[PDB]
Amino acid sequence: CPLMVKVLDAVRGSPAINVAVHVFRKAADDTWEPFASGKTSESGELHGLTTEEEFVEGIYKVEIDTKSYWKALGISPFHEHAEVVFTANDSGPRRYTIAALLSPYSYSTTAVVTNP
Amino acid sequence: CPLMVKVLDAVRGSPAINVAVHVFRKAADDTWEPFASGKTSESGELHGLTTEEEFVEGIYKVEIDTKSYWKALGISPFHEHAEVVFTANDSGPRRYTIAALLSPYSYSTTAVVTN
Amino acid sequence: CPLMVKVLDAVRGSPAINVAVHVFRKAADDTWEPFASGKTSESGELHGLTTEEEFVEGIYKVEIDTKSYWKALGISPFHEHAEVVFTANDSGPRRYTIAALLSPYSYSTTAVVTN
Amino acid sequence: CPLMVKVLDAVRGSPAINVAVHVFRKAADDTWEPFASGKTSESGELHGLTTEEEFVEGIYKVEIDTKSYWKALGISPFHEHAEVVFTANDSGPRRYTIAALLSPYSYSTTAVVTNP
Ligand SMILES: Oc1c(I)cc(-c2nc3cccc(Cl)c3o2)cc1I
Ligand SMILES: Oc1c(I)cc(-c2nc3cccc(Cl)c3o2)cc1I
Repeated sequence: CPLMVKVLDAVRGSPAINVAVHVFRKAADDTWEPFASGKTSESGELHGLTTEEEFVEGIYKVEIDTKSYWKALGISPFHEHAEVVFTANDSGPRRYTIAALLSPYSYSTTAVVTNP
Repeated sequence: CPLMVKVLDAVRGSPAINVAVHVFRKAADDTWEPFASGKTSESGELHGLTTEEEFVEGIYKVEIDTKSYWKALGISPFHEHAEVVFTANDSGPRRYTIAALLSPYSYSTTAVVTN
Repeated sequence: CPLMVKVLDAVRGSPAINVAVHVFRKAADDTWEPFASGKTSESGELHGLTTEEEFVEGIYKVEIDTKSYWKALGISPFHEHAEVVFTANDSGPRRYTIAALLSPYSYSTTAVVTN
Repeated sequence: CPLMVKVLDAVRGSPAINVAVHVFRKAADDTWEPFASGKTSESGELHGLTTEEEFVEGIYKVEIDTKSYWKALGISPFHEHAEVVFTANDSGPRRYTIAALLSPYSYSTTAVVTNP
């Protein structure tokens, strides 16, 4: 699995479950093309977005639908979404974990990048 | 001043100076139109981006050019930029400060919304 | 003013007001001796804790009473407090700002060290 | 496993390996008593600190030796350590993950708390 996402909730001290995530890849014509999407599991994790073959070099955007998450919990949050934009596989194939820690008016994100 | 940005460096423990910041407002066709930009000051702050009259309700995006900042420091970054996207609302407090704390492979952002 | 503290609330998007803050300096016997304290202001800031003459090199601890803050808001917190422990050094910049961004089950802290 | 720690490095985008961690429990006499210690693995994780039987209610301090970590990487960091202090098992037994994301002049921490 070369691209996985993990989302945590800093209010409840839990995984952030059922969070929608959309991944896009920047095209030759400089638009964002749909790449993959899914929702986080009970563990806050989203696996199985892509494959090593399909996940070629490029600029990727991971959009995490944080606003829907908070509204379902009764909270009107600040952000529309959290977006993580990065170049992938520029130094050969890597495995990427995109982590995000959510609060109503804040988020933090980090990457864990490993060499297969 | 209804919209301020503050950028800090978690590696050096300092303001993040000379970081380019672009603000966009979402148009009716759902594209992003340029709205304001500047470079952070010696204190990591960017003031004067807009005015109360111009900063009407809507969806805005603040894009912070983190990659160029790290590159200037000789350090390999992960992200192309940090994007903060939010709705401006007239119901709440009048002043938005968008703060970002930068590391090469990570950033944290918060909003401080006051009167 | 060589030591400032700023505390922000990641739930409300605001300064964290009326948060108790205690500073301690590590003694030769390795116990913590009280040094300064106060409550954050309406802007989430606490100034005037010490002076340049008093703030000599050594190990200091800044304890932020996060639990009482959340309790006052009716929200169950995880931590008893947030502790920031560091060495003050004369070689570097003169002004330390300890910033903390608070959530019920999480906090982030950074140092901004300037002239 | 009722108490585990995970440490990540926000400079390198990797686990924080070989990080020393000391856990203390507040005694009846209000001192900090040693409870358990270990080091993070290649995955940035520390498991096996304690057992469900031993991990009774109390106030616990997890001290993560961040300064040694950064100095080994050639960096002179701000903090002496990162300390996470919390009451455990007050609403019955729980499993706790203490996560920390490290930078030279900053850290973030969160808890993931689950009911067995
Ligand atoms: O004036 C200030 C403002 I506004 C914000 C910060 C701040 N400290 C942070 C620590 C972690 C994450 C984030 Cl976003 C943070 O923002 C500090 C100062 I000084
Ligand atoms: O398995 C994981 C666990 I548990 C925690 C995180 C985590 N990502 C963070 C980003 C910012 C701040 C903090 Cl404390 C974070 O904690 C990541 C993974 I992968």
